[PDB]
Amino acid sequence: MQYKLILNGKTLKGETTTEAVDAATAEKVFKQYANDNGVDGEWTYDDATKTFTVTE
Repeated sequence: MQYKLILNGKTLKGETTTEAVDAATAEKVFKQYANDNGVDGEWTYDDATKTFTVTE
């Protein structure tokens, strides 16, 4: 499934996508990516457009 990520951090914003099977896998991928980008905040999920938003 095509999963989207919205980085809404005070010092890092943007949007990216990944081909992930399950929501858990998608969140794991984005979790590693975001955390490696230094963005660890609140994680919101929208099931309409398959989008995770990280609020920092």
